[PDB]
Amino acid sequence: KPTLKEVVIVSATRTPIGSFLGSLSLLPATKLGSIAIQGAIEKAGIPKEEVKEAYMGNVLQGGEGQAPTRQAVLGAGLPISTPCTTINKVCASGMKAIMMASQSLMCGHQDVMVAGGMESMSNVPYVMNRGSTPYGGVKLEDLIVKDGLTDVYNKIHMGSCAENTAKKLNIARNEQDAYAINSYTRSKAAWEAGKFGNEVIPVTVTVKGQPDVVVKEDEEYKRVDFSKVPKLKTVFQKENGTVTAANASTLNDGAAALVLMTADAAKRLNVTPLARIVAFADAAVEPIDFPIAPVYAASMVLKDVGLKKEDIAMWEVNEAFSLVVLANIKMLEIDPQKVNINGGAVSLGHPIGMSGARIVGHLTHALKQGEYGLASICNGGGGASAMLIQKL
Amino acid sequence: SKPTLKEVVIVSATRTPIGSFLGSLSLLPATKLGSIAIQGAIEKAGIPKEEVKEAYMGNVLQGGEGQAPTRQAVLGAGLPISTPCTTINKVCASGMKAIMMASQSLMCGHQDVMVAGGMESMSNVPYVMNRGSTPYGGVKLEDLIVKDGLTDVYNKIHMGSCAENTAKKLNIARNEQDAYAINSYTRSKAAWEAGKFGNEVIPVTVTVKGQPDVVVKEDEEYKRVDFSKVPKLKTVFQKENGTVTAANASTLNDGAAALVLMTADAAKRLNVTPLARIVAFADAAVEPIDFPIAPVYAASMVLKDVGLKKEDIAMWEVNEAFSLVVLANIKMLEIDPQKVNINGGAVSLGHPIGMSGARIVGHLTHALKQGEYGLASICNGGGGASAMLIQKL
Amino acid sequence: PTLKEVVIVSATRTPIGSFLGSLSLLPATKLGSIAIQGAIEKAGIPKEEVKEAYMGNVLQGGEGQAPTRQAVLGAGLPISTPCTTINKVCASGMKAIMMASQSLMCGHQDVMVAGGMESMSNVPYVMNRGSTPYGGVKLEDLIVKDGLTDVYNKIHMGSCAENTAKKLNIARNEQDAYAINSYTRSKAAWEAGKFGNEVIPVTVTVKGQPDVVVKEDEEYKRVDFSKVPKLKTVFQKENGTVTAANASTLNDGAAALVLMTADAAKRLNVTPLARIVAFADAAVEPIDFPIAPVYAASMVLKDVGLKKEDIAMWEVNEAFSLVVLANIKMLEIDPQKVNINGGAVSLGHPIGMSGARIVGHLTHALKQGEYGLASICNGGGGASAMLIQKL
Amino acid sequence: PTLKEVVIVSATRTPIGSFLGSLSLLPATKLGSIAIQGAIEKAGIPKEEVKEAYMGNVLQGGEGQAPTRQAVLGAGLPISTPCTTINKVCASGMKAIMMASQSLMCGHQDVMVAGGMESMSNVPYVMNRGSTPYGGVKLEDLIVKDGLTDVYNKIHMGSCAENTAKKLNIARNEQDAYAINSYTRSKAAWEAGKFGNEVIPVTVTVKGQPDVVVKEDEEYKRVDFSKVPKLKTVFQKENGTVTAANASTLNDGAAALVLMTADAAKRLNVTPLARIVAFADAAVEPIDFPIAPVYAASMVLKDVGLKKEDIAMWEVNEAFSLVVLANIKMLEIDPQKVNINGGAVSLGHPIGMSGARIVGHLTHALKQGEYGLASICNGGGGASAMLIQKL
Ligand SMILES: [Cl-]
Ligand SMILES: [Cl-]
Ligand SMILES: [Cl-]
Ligand SMILES: [Cl-]
Ligand SMILES: [K+]
Ligand SMILES: [K+]
Ligand SMILES: [K+]
Ligand SMILES: [K+]
Repeated sequence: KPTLKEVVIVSATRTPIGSFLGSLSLLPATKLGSIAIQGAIEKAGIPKEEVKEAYMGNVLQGGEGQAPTRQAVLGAGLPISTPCTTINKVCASGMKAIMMASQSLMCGHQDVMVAGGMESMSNVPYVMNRGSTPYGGVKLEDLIVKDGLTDVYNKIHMGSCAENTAKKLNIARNEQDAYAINSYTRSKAAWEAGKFGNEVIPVTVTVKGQPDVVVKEDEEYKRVDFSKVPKLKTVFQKENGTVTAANASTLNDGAAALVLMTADAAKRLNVTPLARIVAFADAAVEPIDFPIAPVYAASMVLKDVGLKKEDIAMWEVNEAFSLVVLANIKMLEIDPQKVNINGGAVSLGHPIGMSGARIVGHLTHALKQGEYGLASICNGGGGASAMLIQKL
Repeated sequence: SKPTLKEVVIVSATRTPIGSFLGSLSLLPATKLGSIAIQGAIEKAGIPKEEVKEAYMGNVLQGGEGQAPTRQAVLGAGLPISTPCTTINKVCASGMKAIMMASQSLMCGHQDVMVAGGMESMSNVPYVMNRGSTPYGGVKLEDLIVKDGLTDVYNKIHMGSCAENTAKKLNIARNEQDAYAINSYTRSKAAWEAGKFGNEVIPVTVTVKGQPDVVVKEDEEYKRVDFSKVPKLKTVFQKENGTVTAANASTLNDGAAALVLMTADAAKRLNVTPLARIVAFADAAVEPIDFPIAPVYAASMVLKDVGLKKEDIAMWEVNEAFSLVVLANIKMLEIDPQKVNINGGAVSLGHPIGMSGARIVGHLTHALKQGEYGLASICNGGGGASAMLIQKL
Repeated sequence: PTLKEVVIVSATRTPIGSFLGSLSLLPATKLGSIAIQGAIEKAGIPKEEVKEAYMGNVLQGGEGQAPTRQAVLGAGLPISTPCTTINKVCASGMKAIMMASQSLMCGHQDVMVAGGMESMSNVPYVMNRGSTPYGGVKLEDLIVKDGLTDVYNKIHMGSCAENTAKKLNIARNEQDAYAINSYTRSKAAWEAGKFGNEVIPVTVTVKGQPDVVVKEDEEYKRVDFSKVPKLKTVFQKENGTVTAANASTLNDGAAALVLMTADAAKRLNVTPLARIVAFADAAVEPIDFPIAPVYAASMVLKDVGLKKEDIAMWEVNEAFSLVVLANIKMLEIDPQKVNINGGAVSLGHPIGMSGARIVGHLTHALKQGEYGLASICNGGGGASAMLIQKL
Repeated sequence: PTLKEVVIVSATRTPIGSFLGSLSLLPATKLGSIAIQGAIEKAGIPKEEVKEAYMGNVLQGGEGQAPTRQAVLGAGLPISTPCTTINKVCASGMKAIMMASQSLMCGHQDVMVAGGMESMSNVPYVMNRGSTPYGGVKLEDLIVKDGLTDVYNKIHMGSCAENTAKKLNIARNEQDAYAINSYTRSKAAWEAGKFGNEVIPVTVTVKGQPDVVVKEDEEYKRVDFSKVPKLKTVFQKENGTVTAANASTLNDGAAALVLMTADAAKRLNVTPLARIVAFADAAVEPIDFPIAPVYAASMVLKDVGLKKEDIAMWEVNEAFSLVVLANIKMLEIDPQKVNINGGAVSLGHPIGMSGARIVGHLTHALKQGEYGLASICNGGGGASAMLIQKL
């Protein structure tokens, strides 16, 4: 069995998450990426020159220009000698980036890296095929819908795949609506309690001839009306539906970044690590059955390390849909009071390439010394990633 | 202290033919070419499809391909639904970077068998229109090949225009570039007529309803040349004192490559004969405009890491993004030209950008003799390069 | 003053090209210049004698500012020539001649050019001004949107024809027989050289290519009679009657006439071809456009006290085979006197041009003393008609 | 038969809305229906008496089949009403009234509606038919391509205007003073209730929100006199004079007039507002469009045998402040008689409508027996002019 370098997280920072066409919509994903990368190096207390390589998750790259990760990195003022790779595992991209960076560090191939995710759904373009215009016209397709939200094999929206799981596991509209209100409640309380003080950095939006706007908290959690929640119409299934706009995640803009290093490099640089990356895994199922893939990924991680579900102090199961979280709670049989305790994607929003990084960053700050955190995240195609960390 | 890692071997390397832009393979999406190459490689390796645990594919222009390009390629090759997939974008270096990242996973003992490679259908890359309000006076529809593929962000100019900068700096003139180009076409033709791609390339059946089937069995781009016209062509990337032409630059193309990678232990367990050993690899980056020299630094890093000398390398694959790039690498490293790009390269064979990094590694795997060392390097937009060293078993 | 008598001095046209075919490289305005220059030449007058110009042109999007001004200046007419572009859909080319005649009748001008032009090959697609809707953006075809869709009923012109086929009991086999007869007559007239004075050749010039001379209508050769009764009914899948073969096609072309008062014709000593006797517009319920030409033609006959039997030649624009059969059925006229040298089903239908072409064709084909009546339906339920007498 | 006398019985218009402003949810044809129905109600005649309709409309792309027919049927006029859409660029609304007057004069109809309509807010973008070129393409704005760019010089109308500014020595400060004058006259006319009989209100209804009643022109309030001299000369960088403030703006609106023969007005017991005396078109070098209205007006005066002093009020369309000043200078007329209640620079310029608006304004503002002269330049180097006398 290989003898590997130990991998630690020294910082984890993110921009606030902006609403679709909302507060951060004038900023390209690469600029949000630059902001999170700069913030994370500042918080790590290290020279920018120490960062050897960068990986960033980013699902909808069309129209962002050549090499998005290179743009974010050079935009953050890191050396032109820094190699860059952009990662796409759909909704899992931000986590898979951290995983792959960890593997490089484990091998001794680099001693310090930046890893995370970025997405500007506000700036995702429409496409027109190459070739000749057909008589009678054409619809130009929305890349959010075509590349981001539509299952290739079933030719249906992610939300309609979720209805499939709602059926099999008997997870009703009222249960999903209750989970959703719970998420919005938890997000608000966390923000009010100042729980994001270290994690989130403000972004100043500048427009020539107009006043500056400082965006210092997540935009999405205030965009709800609890009285309307149970009256909303089910968009992805008109007949016997359970998923709505309120209980599903939303379209958003944001970036997150982590400074990762070997335990050795943390010592050399006289920095105090926050958590240790212990294990991680990918699992896959039938594409339509993506909501349950995180069950299997999580069990793999637990089994690999020889821990039991009860050993986990804090769970982050990405809230792609309220259904997804409930499906995981049911199948794993874990205590819901330990799941997504400070809100999640249903109320905070889902910039798809960054969510995987955000949830790992959140565990890092929220866990108490010695406690174990497990983050898992489903993705388009029938996949999931999961990661176990231990607070230091 | 250095970690103790698993040994990684190449068990098979397989590719589609490379088709010209809007040419013989243009009806097929990148993901389908991926599925063909992936199935090719599995079959050639003689293992059951269920043995492959995970897949990484390079793919630069993913717009309009649909959700999860790599997952599409993998499921379309009939691999299990249990197989995790990730799509890699290091621009021109993507196909090699996929192999490198897969290798690191194997080294860590996180997987025992994986497929890695690259795929690109430049014929099928779309145009984009921005979200929002239509601006008075007009709306632009940008070409994603130009916008995401070939334009340097920082300098706001084409790759070939950046290339002119290195041509200038190292005094590499039009004639040498043209000579290299003709050399590339010559080698390609020779190799194809000699049957040197007999175990490397698998043929493609193109089916159209009503139409007779087309069987594409060889690379398309190398026949598209006229040596007498080469010196006459205009330098399309710079008005004053140009050297880069369509003839001596790589072309836009479609194709896919896939490699089956495993640990030494897994190759024993499955009773397969490994082709090559993956020894070392590196990434380097310089000023974005200076991308032609990045492979020099990456190659040096690899040699220095393994403690080998340039003279120890039996065969070099320096990606022929531009004739210029190969010449500059030959110059700075002072290696023997007769050992470089022996059976052609991207100037004559084509450059489906996400595929090329995987192709050249796959080529060394088949070309090297028992015990020989091969080094492959590749520049990428933004100022980067990847390099890989292998040894034939 | 008293109303002036109006004469046709010349009438000229380009060949009609197929959709994306022989003339597709030329904009409508350029075809217009070609027709206008040819008509002035045939008239035997200086370009400076032309006082004002009206051209029909339905699909003007993307043609640039003032299409008729472009056609006129492109033909080398004086910068002092006022220009107006006319849109009465399919009736545009005839309506331009009617309005110009009215100006001449008033003594407001003495010599004018009038006609029509269309390049359906070059009609663009449109995108709405505003915010791109989530989920996709629709690019509509102006041919379909402005040219061929009825506003009120939300159906294609071909579906309106199906509606008349139902009401008047005009079957598929009857429409197919008419169409084959149109193709047959077009070919016979070309072979007999009957367009030698009407049509002028067009030279298509491409940088680094050899010149191509287009000398004859393209559309009429594009047919297979054995396949006609097998074609799908595209506007109505169940129990349909209208097909691509028996409907008119999308096309490119221009036509132009030189019109004068009787006084100016005498002053300039030209030999007039025909006198303009009378003209009229009629309109009916939008879906019923195929029958509007019946009322328009009846109006002109009544106005001058002539009976249907007094007419030597009828030009009833062949928008669909259905339209001509409906007109013959309602008017009870001799089919052997209708569209004798083919029409739009086999020659094509550049919509803004056809109304002018059919008037011009009568001017060449009628024998001295004979009356010709031209009528043409238009989208929205309209029709125009004109009666001329050969001099 | 002798020429018939033509009278204006009513003249009505919508408010003019700003680009993407108060009326931007309404299609041009809907504004046309509103103005047409208003004009007929004001005339006090049965709607069935209206025999035919012509409407000016420059930017017809994407409005659907037969825009005039849509306006007409949408106003509830009979389906027996023939319809034609007129395009003489900026002159279209006047040219429609002129052409309709010619039909009446000939005795071809006894009652017509004529006017103009434009919704610049709803003008689309175009993409060429064919295969997309490697490297991408710019979808063109039809307002720019078809409305405002001179074909021959390949520059904006605003840049063509600079040529005349240079030639006649009309400086920036003088153009700015004229512009401020127009805004001032517009406000004062609105405050004095001068449009009470001319303008009808429009109610804009949206599902799930309250009605908005648009009762006055929107444009003249969008100004700050202190900023007028600080604006950039956007049509010519060096030695420029034309700005966004001293040029007309992009707007939405429609206007319609009811026209009759004197005999028809007698038969229907209608008291007409004004008599149409004479009209003319002139044309010069396309770049020199601002001076064409001088020649068109002189033609009309010379035709009728009036001197400039005989004219009580002038409407010279304010396409640019530059145009009005060039006209005042060349004709040597009292500026206090010119565009008395504002004009296009401050009220806006829905291009197909303005030529009709200015004739309708004279019809209301003139005192009994007084002569008014309206003139309007158009892209391509044209102008139309019309003389009326108040009854
Ligand atoms: Cl996956
Ligand atoms: Cl890089
Ligand atoms: Cl009509
Ligand atoms: Cl004109
Ligand atoms: K929600
Ligand atoms: K080449
Ligand atoms: K046909
Ligand atoms: K203004």
